[PDB]
Amino acid sequence: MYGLVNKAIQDMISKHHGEDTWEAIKQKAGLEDIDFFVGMEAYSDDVTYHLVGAASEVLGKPAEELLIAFGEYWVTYTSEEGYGELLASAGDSLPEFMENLDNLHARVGLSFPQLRPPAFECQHTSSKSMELHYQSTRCGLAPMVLGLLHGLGKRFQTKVEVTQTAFRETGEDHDIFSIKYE
Ligand SMILES: O=C(O)CCCCN(CCc1ccccc1OCc1ccc(CCc2ccccc2)cc1)Cc1ccc(C(=O)O)cc1
Repeated sequence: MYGLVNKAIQDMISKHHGEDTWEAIKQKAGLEDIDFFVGMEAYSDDVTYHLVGAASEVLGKPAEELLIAFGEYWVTYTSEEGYGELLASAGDSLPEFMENLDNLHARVGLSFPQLRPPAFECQHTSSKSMELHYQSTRCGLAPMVLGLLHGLGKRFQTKVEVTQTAFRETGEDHDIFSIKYE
């Protein structure tokens, strides 16, 4: 993924657990060679996976737990590192934000040609609920989506419940979430 993702992981871990832990996690992933991540440079996804994998081992938490937390961090981090207005441009509510997400990524992609954005499809079951279909070129990031959604709830001062109803790992086509929200 683009380096901003890896920069955000670094930032999250460094801030919550200190530099020495991050330096240890960086070493285990086998990325001691990389002196800093370049935010607008495309990396192999394995770099992200290896950082999550190594942080799971070093912190003694599951990777998925870390994905949830990172998903929550991402929404705040990007608002502060040059993406606040773009985020604002996608709306003042969770359902609106999700409807706008495919277009928000179209904007990013002009800038960044190797972007592999996920596809989202909303189906509004009420004015307080929706089912969300999540489709991706990447495997195992559903837990991050769960965090992202909870990041958005926090951003819009909204109570959000998210449950995954279908997983790519029970054989299903794509991930599907059920969402209820204030
Ligand atoms: O892949 C999967 O399954 C999904 C993994 C989730 C990754 N994630 C989900 C976005 C998202 C989802 C839900 C809610 C809020 C969200 O945040 C909105 C938002 C804000 C800011 C930016 C700046 C991007 C940028 C990238 C590079 C340079 C500058 C700017 C992007 C998006 C974004 C992402 C997608 C593809 C790539 C890539 O392909 O690398 C890298 C990152």
